[PDB]
Amino acid sequence: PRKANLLKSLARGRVRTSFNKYNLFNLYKKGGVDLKSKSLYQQKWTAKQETRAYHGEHLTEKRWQTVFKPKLDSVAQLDASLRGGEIKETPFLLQTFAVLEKRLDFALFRAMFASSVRQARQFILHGNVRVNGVKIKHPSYTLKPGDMFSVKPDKVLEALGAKKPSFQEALKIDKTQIVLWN
Amino acid sequence: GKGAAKYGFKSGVFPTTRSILKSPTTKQTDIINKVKSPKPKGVLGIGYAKGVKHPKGSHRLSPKVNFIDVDNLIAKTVAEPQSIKSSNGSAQKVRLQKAELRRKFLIEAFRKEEARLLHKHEYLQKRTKELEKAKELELEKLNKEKSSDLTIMTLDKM
Amino acid sequence: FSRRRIAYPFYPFKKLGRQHPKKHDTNLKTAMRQFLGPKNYKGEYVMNKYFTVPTNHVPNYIKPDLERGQSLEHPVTKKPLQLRYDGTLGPPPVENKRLQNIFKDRLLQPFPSNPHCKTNYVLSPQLKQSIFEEITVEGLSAQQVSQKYGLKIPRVEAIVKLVSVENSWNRRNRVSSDLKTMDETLYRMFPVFDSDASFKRENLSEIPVPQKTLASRFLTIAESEPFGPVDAAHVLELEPAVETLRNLSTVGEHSSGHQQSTNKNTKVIYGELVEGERSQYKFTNAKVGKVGYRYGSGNRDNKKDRRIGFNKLGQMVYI
Amino acid sequence: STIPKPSDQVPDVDAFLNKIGRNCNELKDTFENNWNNLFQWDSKILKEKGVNIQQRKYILKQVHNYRNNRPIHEIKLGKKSFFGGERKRKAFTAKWKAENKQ
Amino acid sequence: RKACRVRLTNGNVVSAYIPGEGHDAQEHSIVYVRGGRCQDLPGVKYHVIRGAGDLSGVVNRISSRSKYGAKKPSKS
Amino acid sequence: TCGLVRIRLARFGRKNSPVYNIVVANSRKARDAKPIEVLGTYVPVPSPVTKRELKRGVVPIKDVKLDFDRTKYWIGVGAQPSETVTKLLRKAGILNDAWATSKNSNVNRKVVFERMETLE
RNA sequence: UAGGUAGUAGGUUUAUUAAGAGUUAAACCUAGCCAACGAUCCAUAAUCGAUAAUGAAAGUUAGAACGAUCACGUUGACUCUGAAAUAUAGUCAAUAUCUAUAAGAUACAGCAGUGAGGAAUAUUGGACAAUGAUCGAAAGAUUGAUCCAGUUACUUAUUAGGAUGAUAUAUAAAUAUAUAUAUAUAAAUUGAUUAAAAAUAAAAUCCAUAAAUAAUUAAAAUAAUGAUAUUAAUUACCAUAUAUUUUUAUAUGGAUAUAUUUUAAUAGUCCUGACUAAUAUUUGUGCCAGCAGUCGCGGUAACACAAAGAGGGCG
Ligand SMILES: [Mg+2]
Ligand SMILES: [Mg+2]
Ligand SMILES: [Mg+2]
Ligand SMILES: [Mg+2]
Ligand SMILES: [Mg+2]
Ligand SMILES: [Mg+2]
Ligand SMILES: [Mg+2]
Ligand SMILES: [Mg+2]
Ligand SMILES: [Mg+2]
Ligand SMILES: [Mg+2]
Ligand SMILES: [Mg+2]
Ligand SMILES: [Mg+2]
Ligand SMILES: [Mg+2]
Ligand SMILES: [Mg+2]
Ligand SMILES: [Mg+2]
Ligand SMILES: [Mg+2]
Ligand SMILES: [Mg+2]
Ligand SMILES: [Mg+2]
Ligand SMILES: [Mg+2]
Ligand SMILES: [Mg+2]
Ligand SMILES: [Mg+2]
Ligand SMILES: [Mg+2]
Ligand SMILES: [Mg+2]
Ligand SMILES: [Mg+2]
Ligand SMILES: [Mg+2]
Ligand SMILES: [Mg+2]
Ligand SMILES: [Mg+2]
Ligand SMILES: [Mg+2]
Ligand SMILES: [Mg+2]
Ligand SMILES: [Mg+2]
Repeated sequence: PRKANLLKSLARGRVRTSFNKYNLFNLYKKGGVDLKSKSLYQQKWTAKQETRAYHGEHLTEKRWQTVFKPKLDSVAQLDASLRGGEIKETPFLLQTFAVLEKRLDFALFRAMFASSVRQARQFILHGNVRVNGVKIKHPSYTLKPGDMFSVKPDKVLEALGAKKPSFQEALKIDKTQIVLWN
Repeated sequence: GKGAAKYGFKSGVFPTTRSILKSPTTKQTDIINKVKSPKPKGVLGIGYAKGVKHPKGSHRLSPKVNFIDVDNLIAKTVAEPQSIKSSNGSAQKVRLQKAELRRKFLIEAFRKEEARLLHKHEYLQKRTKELEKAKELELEKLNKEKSSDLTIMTLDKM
Repeated sequence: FSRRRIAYPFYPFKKLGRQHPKKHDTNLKTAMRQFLGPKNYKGEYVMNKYFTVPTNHVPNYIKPDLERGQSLEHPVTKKPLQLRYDGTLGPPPVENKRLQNIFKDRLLQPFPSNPHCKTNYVLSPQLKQSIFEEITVEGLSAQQVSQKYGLKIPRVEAIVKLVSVENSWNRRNRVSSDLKTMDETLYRMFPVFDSDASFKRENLSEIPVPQKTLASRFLTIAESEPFGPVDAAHVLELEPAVETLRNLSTVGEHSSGHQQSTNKNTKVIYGELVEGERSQYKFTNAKVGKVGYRYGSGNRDNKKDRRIGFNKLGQMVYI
Repeated sequence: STIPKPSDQVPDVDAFLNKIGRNCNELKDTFENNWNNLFQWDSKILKEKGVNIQQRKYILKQVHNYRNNRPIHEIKLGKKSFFGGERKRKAFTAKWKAENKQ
Repeated sequence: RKACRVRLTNGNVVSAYIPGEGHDAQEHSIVYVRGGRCQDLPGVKYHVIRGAGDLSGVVNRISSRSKYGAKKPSKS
Repeated sequence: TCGLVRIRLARFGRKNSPVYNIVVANSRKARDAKPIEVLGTYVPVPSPVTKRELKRGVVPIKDVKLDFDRTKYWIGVGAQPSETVTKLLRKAGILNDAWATSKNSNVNRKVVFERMETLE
């Protein structure tokens, strides 16, 4: 697993899979990937940078190249003409990184049981998750349709909850509150 | 890996399975008649014709297929203990029981194998009949004259 | 022609100027501060609109282009605010007519650059309870419930299982006040599913796209032959898509017309056990030429594609 | 579990230990002359008491034999030969013939 | 350019090139020869591996150390 | 065991995790060499069981894939199984007590429940 | 390497092995066969896969590892025994060593090791506990087969923390719910004076942990016997229990003038002129020192040579 080094950097401006404030500002100030005045190789490299920074930043590219599946999946609607109106184009290529959402960590992140995929992996490793009633400690566990997975309420609360201040910090805020009330 | 596709994308090799019955059984009168059927003697001839001398010291005609009988095979291989004995001894008891079980398994195996071969030939014939009927049905179905053919130009007298 | 370029905001913002030498600030940091607004003693940014969470079932997603880098509004009156030369907040001189009216699709779209991604609709507890009762107490088939509410059969069966778990937690009082607060918050944070609303209803005619169909084939026939889906399916040696979808409807675990009797053809012999034994052999019929670990099988243990599995206890194993 | 009673050939732990053979005498202190310990201790306890691998396996095998009434005695360990194993016998026999029998 | 005429263990004599800032190769020195030609020199077809045999690594080399047989300064 | 045709086990798998293969092989050949026929698999490691289901009464299970008919034929034509194969086959029911030995006498030990066949 | 082959190409006989043919041995007759779609010769080489690498594929490559098939166990020939040896047996020769100086013994390509040749390739471990083999009526005995462990990042695969985080101090008492808390005084590393950053990066706070501990006494194996062996989880006390895939709630028992005890992860290596991802700028050198896969850099003036700051890959 890649060590977390400069994930929330403002200069590089890469959107990560986290609820962090700095990631929020990166997502805010980014105005899309600029493919103007770039050759094909440069366009591909920029796209790879961005898409990998978001999807599966913690997988060595050697492993991601094996996990990558060249076959994309799609579903066809049989009542397209019957319903009527205009028909939209299927975004096939958005399924490029669809092989990663069957993992347990990404499952937790999507279910909003953790603030980030990294925290989901830590939860799994420390052993606060179960799949079909089995304590799974391996983030790379791949789910199947119909499976069920659960997380400890305390860990989910910590992920989707504010930080618990230290005693001295809380005293400082309470002193300020006292002054305001008076 | 590249070659595993020809065999079902399964890696490795099993030992070649060997037949319980090494020779065609006598009850397969189908294949008996097939072998006794007249032998071609022409462009696709299988043997010598009239008026040609086979090489000195050679058998002109091919050997005879050794058709075997399941009952005869069982009789020659496994024989009942025609002489009954007083099995008072422990080793005698054990060995008699073992022989009983082995004989039962062997005879069951031969009988079931013969039944399987007979069923196989019958099922193959039935499948062939079904496929012939399907062929005729499809051919006549395509032969049925559809009105939509009139929109194709035809130089029939031509 | 490419070069490294810091990811400066596209929208205008007050950049640095002459800074006291011992400040060592960056334009990125000043943009961060302008976006977040002042930090209060509580460690909170009340000015930023995205700081809190909505409670009106309307997702609150970023609208950079629509807002043009103006994330600061008044916490209580929800009026826009903007930075002034003197450095304090103040309503913009001219109102922004883009923000006054947003389309529903953009309201649900989370990321500006991606129009395809859209948030999903949260089912009301009333609807979950109704579906539970209709599937268990009333015995209505999963296909019937899916047709009634517009939901997909996997989703309805999933909600049945989930509500079973919820009921167990209720019997054992496991649910707590904090979990209830999360429930309410994230229920108010998302829109509700309305079965009466067709545009809300999901589609129930989606089938997987097979490889044989993915390829394009072209047939030349005279200008009067009728040609329909049945003929196309016959040419592709596939069953009609209607047959494919009907099978999907019946495939459901608890859906109607389920059959898995094939295994019933094989023989199993559970061997006997005596006092003191620790296990019990379960023999099973097998077929020569199709059983046993193969000889010469590829050893992938030292290659990049070595197989990995997990046993019933969840333990990692090499399969 | 079940503790068989002693016999005249094996009145006690010393008798059993002497009779089993294979230089098991030094285990006197380890077993302390406790028949119940002899028939209640397994390889785990024997290992923590410090007996050798061969010693513990042999002792347990003969204990099982006695518990099942099978004969107790010392059985052959197995030697190579006076003239040495097969792979050296030819050379050793030549040397022995030459040096002793000339 | 600094180069050397070296006899390999196989018996063939070749001309190799010594890279880096300064070298300590002398007559009858045991060195290791690898492939690679000095483009500007016609005839030379090999390099000598700095940091191997009796040929020491480049002195005070802090960039691309591995390519020149330099050990990391701990400074700790 | 004696005889030049024997029914035995050949090991497969990985270190510290074996899985045997019940085969008919010449006594002359190597343990893991290609046999006359491969009859089945056998996983010595029992299926794991949870504490709650132990107190329920569930017992661990050992999978032994096998082809009864060809095992019958091979033990009928004279193949001699190795002791472990004999224990497996007898316990299944292919063999009977005539293959038992005085060293292993479980007839006198109480039985929990007898063997049974199922069309799973 | 352009002509080769004289048992050579047929026919014949009678020996010969269970059996065939110039396959050996005889006779014995005919001239005949192989050849520029490459004979005969000469070099090189152990073949192959449902094995490994690669490619879209036909293919090309390897033949280490997993399995099949040959040929050997210092080199050459020959003979017993047998249904099958030119046997890792004998017999006599070649070498190259030993000690019994003799119809002498031995050739590690079995295991572990030692020299040497190499750029380069391990332990003179443990056990027969498991699966097999050999002897035995059994009891059992022997197995460097085999199963384990030891060296080696040679190759894979796992984990090797993650939420929050841009600074400190000082302001009128002289509960029915406030909230945009304001003023201030100081401090502020390396660059730099603005799209020029290093940088949420550090420290700090909050939670976690396979961290001496603390019972499993699982499984490999049962009638028994475990080398591996200090072998997997839940707890800071264990278990029947009201809870049947469910940290689990009942101060149940000894010790306590509610917790006193937790402990914890710190990356290297290439490159930034173009092919080829890397604009934040400086120092030194000055066709020299030196880079370089290709085009090509270096003459005081280097985006390429050695640095520093930033930066891009792989890990
Ligand atoms: Mg570039
Ligand atoms: Mg050149
Ligand atoms: Mg280096
Ligand atoms: Mg025997
Ligand atoms: Mg093991
Ligand atoms: Mg010849
Ligand atoms: Mg002849
Ligand atoms: Mg002659
Ligand atoms: Mg030639
Ligand atoms: Mg050779
Ligand atoms: Mg090949
Ligand atoms: Mg090989
Ligand atoms: Mg080859
Ligand atoms: Mg090898
Ligand atoms: Mg030989
Ligand atoms: Mg040698
Ligand atoms: Mg030889
Ligand atoms: Mg010899
Ligand atoms: Mg060796
Ligand atoms: Mg050397
Ligand atoms: Mg190596
Ligand atoms: Mg040994
Ligand atoms: Mg790795
Ligand atoms: Mg400065
Ligand atoms: Mg034990
Ligand atoms: Mg360089
Ligand atoms: Mg040029
Ligand atoms: Mg360069
Ligand atoms: Mg440089
Ligand atoms: Mg640097």
